[PDB]
Amino acid sequence: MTEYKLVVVGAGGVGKSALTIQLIQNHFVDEYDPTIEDSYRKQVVIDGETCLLDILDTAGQEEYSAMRDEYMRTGEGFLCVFAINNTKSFEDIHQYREQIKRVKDSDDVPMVLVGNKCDLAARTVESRQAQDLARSYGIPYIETSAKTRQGVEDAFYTLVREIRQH
Amino acid sequence: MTEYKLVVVGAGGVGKSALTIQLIQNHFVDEYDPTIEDSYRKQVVIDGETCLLDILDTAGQEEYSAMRDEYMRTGEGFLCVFAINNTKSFEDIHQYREQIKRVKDSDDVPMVLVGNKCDLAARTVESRQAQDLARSYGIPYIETSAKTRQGVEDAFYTLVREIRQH
Amino acid sequence: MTEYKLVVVGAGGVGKSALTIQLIQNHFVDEYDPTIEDSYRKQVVIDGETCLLDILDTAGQEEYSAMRDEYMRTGEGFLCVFAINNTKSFEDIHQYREQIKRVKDSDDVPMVLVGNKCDLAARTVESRQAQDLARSYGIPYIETSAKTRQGVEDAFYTLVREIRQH
Amino acid sequence: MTEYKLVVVGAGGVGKSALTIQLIQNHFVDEYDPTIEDSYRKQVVIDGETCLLDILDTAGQEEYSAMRDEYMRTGEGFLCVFAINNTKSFEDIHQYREQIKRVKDSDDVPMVLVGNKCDLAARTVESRQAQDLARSYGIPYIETSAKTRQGVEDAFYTLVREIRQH
Amino acid sequence: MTEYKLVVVGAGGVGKSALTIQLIQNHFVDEYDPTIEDSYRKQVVIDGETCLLDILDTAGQEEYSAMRDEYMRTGEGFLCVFAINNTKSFEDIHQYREQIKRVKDSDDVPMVLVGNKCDLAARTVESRQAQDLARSYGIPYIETSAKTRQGVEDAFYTLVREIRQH
Amino acid sequence: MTEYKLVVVGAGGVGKSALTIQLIQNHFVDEYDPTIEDSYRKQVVIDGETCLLDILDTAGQEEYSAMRDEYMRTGEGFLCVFAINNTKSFEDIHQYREQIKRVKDSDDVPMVLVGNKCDLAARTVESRQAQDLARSYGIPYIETSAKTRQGVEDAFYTLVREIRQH
Ligand SMILES: Nc1nc2c(ncn2[C@@H]2O[C@H](COP(=O)(O)OP(=O)(O)NP(=O)(O)O)[C@@H](O)[C@H]2O)c(=O)[nH]1
Ligand SMILES: Nc1nc2c(ncn2[C@@H]2O[C@H](COP(=O)(O)OP(=O)(O)NP(=O)(O)O)[C@@H](O)[C@H]2O)c(=O)[nH]1
Ligand SMILES: Nc1nc2c(ncn2[C@@H]2O[C@H](COP(=O)(O)OP(=O)(O)NP(=O)(O)O)[C@@H](O)[C@H]2O)c(=O)[nH]1
Ligand SMILES: Nc1nc2c(ncn2[C@@H]2O[C@H](COP(=O)(O)OP(=O)(O)NP(=O)(O)O)[C@@H](O)[C@H]2O)c(=O)[nH]1
Ligand SMILES: Nc1nc2c(ncn2[C@@H]2O[C@H](COP(=O)(O)OP(=O)(O)NP(=O)(O)O)[C@@H](O)[C@H]2O)c(=O)[nH]1
Ligand SMILES: Nc1nc2c(ncn2[C@@H]2O[C@H](COP(=O)(O)OP(=O)(O)NP(=O)(O)O)[C@@H](O)[C@H]2O)c(=O)[nH]1
Ligand SMILES: [Ca+2]
Ligand SMILES: [Ca+2]
Ligand SMILES: [Ca+2]
Ligand SMILES: [Ca+2]
Ligand SMILES: [Ca+2]
Ligand SMILES: [Ca+2]
Ligand SMILES: [Ca+2]
Ligand SMILES: [Ca+2]
Ligand SMILES: [Ca+2]
Ligand SMILES: [Mg+2]
Ligand SMILES: [Mg+2]
Ligand SMILES: [Mg+2]
Ligand SMILES: [Mg+2]
Ligand SMILES: [Mg+2]
Ligand SMILES: [Mg+2]
Ligand SMILES: [Mg+2]
Ligand SMILES: [Mg+2]
Ligand SMILES: [Mg+2]
Ligand SMILES: [Mg+2]
Ligand SMILES: [Mg+2]
Ligand SMILES: [Mg+2]
Repeated sequence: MTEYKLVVVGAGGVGKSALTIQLIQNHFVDEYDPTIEDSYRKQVVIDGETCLLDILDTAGQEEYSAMRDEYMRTGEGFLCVFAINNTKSFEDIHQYREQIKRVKDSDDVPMVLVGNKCDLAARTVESRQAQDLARSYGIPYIETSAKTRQGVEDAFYTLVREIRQH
Repeated sequence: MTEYKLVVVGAGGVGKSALTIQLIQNHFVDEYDPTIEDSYRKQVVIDGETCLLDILDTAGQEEYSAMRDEYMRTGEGFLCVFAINNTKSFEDIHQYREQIKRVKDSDDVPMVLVGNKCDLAARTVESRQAQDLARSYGIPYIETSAKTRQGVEDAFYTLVREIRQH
Repeated sequence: MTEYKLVVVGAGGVGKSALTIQLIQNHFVDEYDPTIEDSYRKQVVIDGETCLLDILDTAGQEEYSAMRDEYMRTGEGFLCVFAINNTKSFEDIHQYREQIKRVKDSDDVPMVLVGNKCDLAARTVESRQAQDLARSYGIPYIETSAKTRQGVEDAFYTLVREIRQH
Repeated sequence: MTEYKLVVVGAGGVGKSALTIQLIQNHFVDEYDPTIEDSYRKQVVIDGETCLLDILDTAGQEEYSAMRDEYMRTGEGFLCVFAINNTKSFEDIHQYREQIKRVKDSDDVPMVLVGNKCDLAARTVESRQAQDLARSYGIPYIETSAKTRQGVEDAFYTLVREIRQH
Repeated sequence: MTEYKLVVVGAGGVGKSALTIQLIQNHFVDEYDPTIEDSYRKQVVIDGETCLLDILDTAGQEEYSAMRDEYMRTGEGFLCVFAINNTKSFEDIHQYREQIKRVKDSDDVPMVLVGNKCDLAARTVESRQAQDLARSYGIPYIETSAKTRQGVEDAFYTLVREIRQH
Repeated sequence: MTEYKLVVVGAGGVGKSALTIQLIQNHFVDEYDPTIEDSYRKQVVIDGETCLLDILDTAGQEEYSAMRDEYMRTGEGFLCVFAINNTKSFEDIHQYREQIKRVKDSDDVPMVLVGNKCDLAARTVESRQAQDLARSYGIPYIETSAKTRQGVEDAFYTLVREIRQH
């Protein structure tokens, strides 16, 4: 059984925890409790391979972000999450990518760009803009909703498929 | 490092998930999303011993309870949870204990009786009544609030201390 | 290398130990020493797979049967043995199956029904009667002689082949 | 948990198997079935240490002795067994010790000399004669009966205590 | 058995390989063959603890230094080596420390400053100057000669003792 | 990942260490420092299989040869090395083969005969003479130079290919 260590990063409130909990526990967390550092483990079959996902759900609030770098350092692949109704969270992605490069000491780290909250209509980040950012990084862009489950499995399983290309 | 497998059982809505999430993630879940079967892992030091807790959070809703027995079978100790404002959940404890005895094939299984929601004032189960039930089973009774954290560490760590007496 | 944990159960004197010793050590035990709980381990190739058999030989005498359930609980597949010259041992099978279901908490446990001592002529259980019992359980019936080796490998290897269908 | 690999060697018929079976299974084998190569495993507490004994019961009959050296090579300590009513088996000990030295490539191998069948009265090897042989090898001499259990635990546990001095 | 991963870094020609080979193989390498990336493993008892040292001997020549950072990243403690007859190698230490901080993402990494070639008399780095540098980093300074063995065990074992304080 | 334990034996000065260091570290050791007992480990892909080579470089000088047999005992395959400009080292091979047979207690041990220093012209052992010796042992003969790298990978990888035929 193969183990994949995935790390979910991005600004406070973008839905990192809700995405992870939807994937692992199959329900939507409606309330907002800021995360420090939480981990989840689940055995799943992905493309015919039985494997063990260890998912680290990290803090996006600056106040709660103590030692986040020590956690990010352990990851094999990163979901870089912004919310499509939060322009600042999209602009912040650059800084999370720089932190990832820093903690892995590599310019070649498996990553997927995720635009979450796609069930909401106050979109300020258009798909094409995010596609362009992801293209500049050489990674896929996927839209998700932790509320409806749209794209959730695809985002996480795509990250595993990116780690496998590394 | 020693591993302890703990299983949290009890009627729907009594606060099994909220207790587990408060212990592992240090926040209170205010909303009610019924659980199927979720697991959590955390390394903690308990009485000077570094150990790994694997906590299984089980379904209390009959509808979601498919295969709960297959999960309970793996446990080394059980938190049997009722809510102090839910007389039926207290009366139900007998049936959870019988299920535990069934799946472990033993009359001697480490267990703690937990009266949760002790922050609420619509108490219908008095402390002495629960103490008496626990005494009949030869186990401790502890009151908790997942909301205020009262008793939460004590309940889980007491269960580890009971497993160590086995 | 795959490990299969096999458990041999059945009434006192039916030949559980003699079957196990013939398989593992290639000789026939002529004397009768009642078993408490013995274990055997052997690496064998079964259908091209190298694997490790752990065989638990259990007590059939009521007097020696203390804690048999604790041993049966660990098994992945069960040989349920009666002797073809012992009608009572055949009638007892029902009770061993019920115990297996109890300790595994499943109605779907890999099992093979074994009619031992087929080298003897005081047959009181006819093949068709045992075939019918096994059919009702959804399992194979195989006749063996620990004395001549007839059916011995087939019985144990069939049990492995049943575990593989589970 | 510490593992000790013990090997039992000596002439055909001296009681190697009966000693091993008495230790592991707590009964006396009255019949004589010559051994090829059999192994037994048991967890036991010896002087407060929980450990795993792997006991190899070897062939003493020349006819069955094919590849015995390949088995002896793996052992950490050896019980060198003769029978007190079989002078030839005592005279043969020299050759088993030479084989042990050969397969371990050492003149310093943990060993115990065992005079078995001490329940029988046709003694042709007197205690003092065996004590002298053991003294020349720098090892203990212990008398045993697989039939009455006299000395059986002492012989095997003494061998573990000799391995611990190595 | 505890494993310590040690990494030896410093300018080309300062004696990293000679130090490591003297420790592990007990001879002095007189010739100069520039290293790419070599590893050594040895079980040793240090202060009563049996442990496994994995020592990574890295390139100091810029030409051979491809991917050195990927190797340094794995280390638990670093020997930062300069030669006492090579002022430039001492001035270079700052840059190796910065690289270590970079690859470990920490300002608190176990390290020892080593002034090698102390058997030579063309000293251009005085002890006090190196002591001052080490003091500024909060680490020990030790002088060594790979040729005479002076200080060699002390340097490596001191690094283990620093890792144990971390 | 498969592990192969290789042991390099032969007379003092024939180039055992130089061969091993050329394979593992890709440089030529020009000086002569007699070996006691050194070990090297490297992960390599051989015929599409990722594996771990553990190479034991042994003493050829009689003075340094204490306990060489204890080291040789652990090996899965042996490189038996002589130098093509050292007739005595070739005549000595017989004795190393006898020692190998002794420590492995087998007449069937994976081995390759290696004629090293083939870059030198003072040849006193002709290829055909060594081919004949190897033929009598049922093993390959390969010529090497640790100085030029000729045959070095072939010798070690051939030994792995011989172990795989065992
Ligand atoms: N409509 C909608 N709301 C969402 C979605 N994902 C998250 N939310 C909501 O957004 C809020 C924040 O979600 P959360 O997952 O806690 O965010 P986070 O990124 O983990 N925050 P932090 O970094 O502070 O831990 C919650 O109220 C949650 O319900 C989504 O896809 N759609
Ligand atoms: N005031 C208060 N509310 C609590 C406490 N524990 C849980 N609750 C609330 O009770 C509801 C049910 O909690 P939850 O933990 O989901 O219950 P559960 O036992 O896991 N239910 P299920 O068996 O269906 O999974 C939630 O609204 C939660 O906030 C507590 O200690 N105090
Ligand atoms: N003729 C014949 N005798 C057999 C056969 N199998 C066992 N026996 C004999 O039946 C007796 C009991 O055998 P044994 O294997 O000890 O039975 P068991 O089922 O292990 N008994 P227990 O439950 O008390 O341990 C012995 O005398 C043995 O030789 C067989 O196939 N044929
Ligand atoms: N009276 C008595 N008989 C014994 C004792 N130990 C063994 N025997 C008997 O001696 C015979 C041979 O015993 P066994 O253990 O098979 O000998 P072995 O050394 O294992 N023989 P092999 O080398 O051929 O496998 C059996 O009949 C057994 O009952 C003992 O302590 N006392
Ligand atoms: N006198 C003396 N010479 C030394 C000492 N240590 C190393 N040398 C010599 O200095 C030269 C370089 O040594 P080496 O260990 O190869 O250096 P390095 O730091 O590993 N070099 P690189 O970074 O290129 O691999 C060799 O000629 C070696 O003998 C020492 O303590 N004293
Ligand atoms: N020209 C040449 N010299 C070689 C070759 N292999 C080794 N040498 C030289 O021969 C000497 C001895 O080499 P070394 O590898 O130390 O031999 P060894 O067999 O390991 N000796 P020991 O048994 O004492 O450890 C060194 O000077 C080395 O450079 C080779 O292929 N060609
Ligand atoms: Ca919800
Ligand atoms: Ca970094
Ligand atoms: Ca909350
Ligand atoms: Ca017999
Ligand atoms: Ca049961
Ligand atoms: Ca008997
Ligand atoms: Ca030998
Ligand atoms: Ca030298
Ligand atoms: Ca060189
Ligand atoms: Mg969060
Ligand atoms: Mg816009
Ligand atoms: Mg729940
Ligand atoms: Mg009341
Ligand atoms: Mg039996
Ligand atoms: Mg009838
Ligand atoms: Mg025997
Ligand atoms: Mg006499
Ligand atoms: Mg070097
Ligand atoms: Mg100066
Ligand atoms: Mg050498
Ligand atoms: Mg000639």
